[PDB]
Amino acid sequence: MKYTICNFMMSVLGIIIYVTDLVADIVLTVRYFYDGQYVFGVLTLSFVLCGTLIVHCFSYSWLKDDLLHCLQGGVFTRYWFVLRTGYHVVFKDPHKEAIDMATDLSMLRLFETYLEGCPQLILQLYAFLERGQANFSQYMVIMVSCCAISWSTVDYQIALRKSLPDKNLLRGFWPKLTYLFYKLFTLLSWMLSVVLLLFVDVRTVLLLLLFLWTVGFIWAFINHTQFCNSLSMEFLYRLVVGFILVFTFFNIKGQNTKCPMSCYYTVRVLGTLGILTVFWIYPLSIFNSDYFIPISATIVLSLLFGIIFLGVYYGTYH
Amino acid sequence: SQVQLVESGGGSVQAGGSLRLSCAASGNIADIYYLGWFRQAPGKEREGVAALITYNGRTYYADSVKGRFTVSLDNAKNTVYLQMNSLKPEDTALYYCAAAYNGLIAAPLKVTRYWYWGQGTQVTVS
Repeated sequence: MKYTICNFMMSVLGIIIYVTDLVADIVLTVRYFYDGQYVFGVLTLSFVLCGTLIVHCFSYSWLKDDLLHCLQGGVFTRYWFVLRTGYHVVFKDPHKEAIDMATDLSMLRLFETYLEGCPQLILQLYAFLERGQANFSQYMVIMVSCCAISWSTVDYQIALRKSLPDKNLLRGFWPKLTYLFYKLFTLLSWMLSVVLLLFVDVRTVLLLLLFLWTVGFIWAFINHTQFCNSLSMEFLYRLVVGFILVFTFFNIKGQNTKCPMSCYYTVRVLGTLGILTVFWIYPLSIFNSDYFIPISATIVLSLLFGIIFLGVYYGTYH
Repeated sequence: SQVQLVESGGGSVQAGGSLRLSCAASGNIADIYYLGWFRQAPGKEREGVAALITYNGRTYYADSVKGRFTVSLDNAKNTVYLQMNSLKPEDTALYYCAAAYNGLIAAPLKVTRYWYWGQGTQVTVS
């Protein structure tokens, strides 16, 4: 609670993930226009353009509430302040400001991550399965985004541990690894499921997103989510958090009793495996049958692993 | 690139005649599953015309050119050959040959499927 040295390495680790994530996106997008792949390049740059814009809009609202140049005064201006004090922390109630301001930045990175880690991983992995082998540049973004997803998720768990003392049993290295592999495996199963459908009909998957997106948006209304003050920001916050629910569940408002997660996943298990039954019972000549078996194997085994990890975490801590 | 594809045999030939093309893959082609050909002329995008599977040899074709193209592979020279008979005026286009590593999608006619390409040769029909 005093912003020890140990979590300082956790904070500084962000940039060597963040700036590498940022430089990977810009170096990769121009490469697509350099090789002629205009569609992927412009669309992968759309995420980073929208990714930094969404957090900046939240950044301005948070900065204005706590308080042309201000337009570009976003995450970089916020991030420099904490390390300016953080460097003094290594040098030697500033502790209250340091911990509260850092954990505020951490959450904004999560929405910056899961709006750039998960949805952007789709395009690259969709452009890797299609072309077979891919190259080094695409492997860079996939690994760093996986690192970004891994780093942000565990960082959120640390924030949950320190924000409130209710989860005192969360202490230990085992909860860190179990919940981390919960995202990395459950997402991978659902991502690989969306990718497989994406080859069949692009339009159906995109329209399927709207139905799932609006359900998450409506789900914000029923829970009466409230974290921003501006009425326009309130509309935006339910939009962005609703989009995340399509990829994974996050227990909005932290006041539930495991009931909504069971409903969200009891349809996930039937939805994901139900898709596999469609392909197995109704074979498709479009997809090569040689490599379709390991993909069909890894989509179900990873999902089986994901629900298994859930029992360990909730069944012994929650 | 690990390998370089070389295109040759292009030239000028009268309508209804015959002409042969060769595409040579210099290097390691052990992991190459699909390789084929394309047609490209100004005013239109690339579309697949012919392709084959290195493992078996089943020559997938296009309905527009089905029953006409003659695509054969010779592993002795590590190359592929293409044969024309009774040309049509719209055949005038750039012919490129390209390969692709084995993946998941099985449709070697899509332009975005193949990984790396070659320079190509100009061919015209009179």
